[PDB]
Amino acid sequence: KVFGRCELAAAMKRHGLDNYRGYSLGNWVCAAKFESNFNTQATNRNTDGSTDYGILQINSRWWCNDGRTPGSRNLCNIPCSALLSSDITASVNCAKKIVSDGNGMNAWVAWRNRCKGTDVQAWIRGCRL
Ligand SMILES: [Cl-]
Ligand code: NA
Repeated sequence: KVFGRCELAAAMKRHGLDNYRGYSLGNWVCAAKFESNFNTQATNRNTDGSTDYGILQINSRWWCNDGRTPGSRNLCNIPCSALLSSDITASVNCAKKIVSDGNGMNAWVAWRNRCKGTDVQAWIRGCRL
């Protein structure tokens, strides 16, 4: 599914991401925009042979099992395919473990390069929440 901007903001707020570990809703919407273009079915292969999955491009090296990333961990205890669903629940629950691990949202390269230190409130402007 390809989410609209306000539609995704509303789904993320319902799932407890607004100000989760101090990150306002704008931060999560901006990250999803530059990571996946709001497409739950986005996949991208890394040079090390791991793969990034879903709306927040969660990496098979640490977070999910895809059966083809030898010697990787499965720290969210899910198949990577569960992260491609039109229901964002699994992506959201795994994202909360990632942002809690000590590096905050710096775990998402596109957040660090394209969202951090910008006016992120602009991403939720005009939405009914
Ligand atoms: Cl932080
Ligand atoms: Na893995």
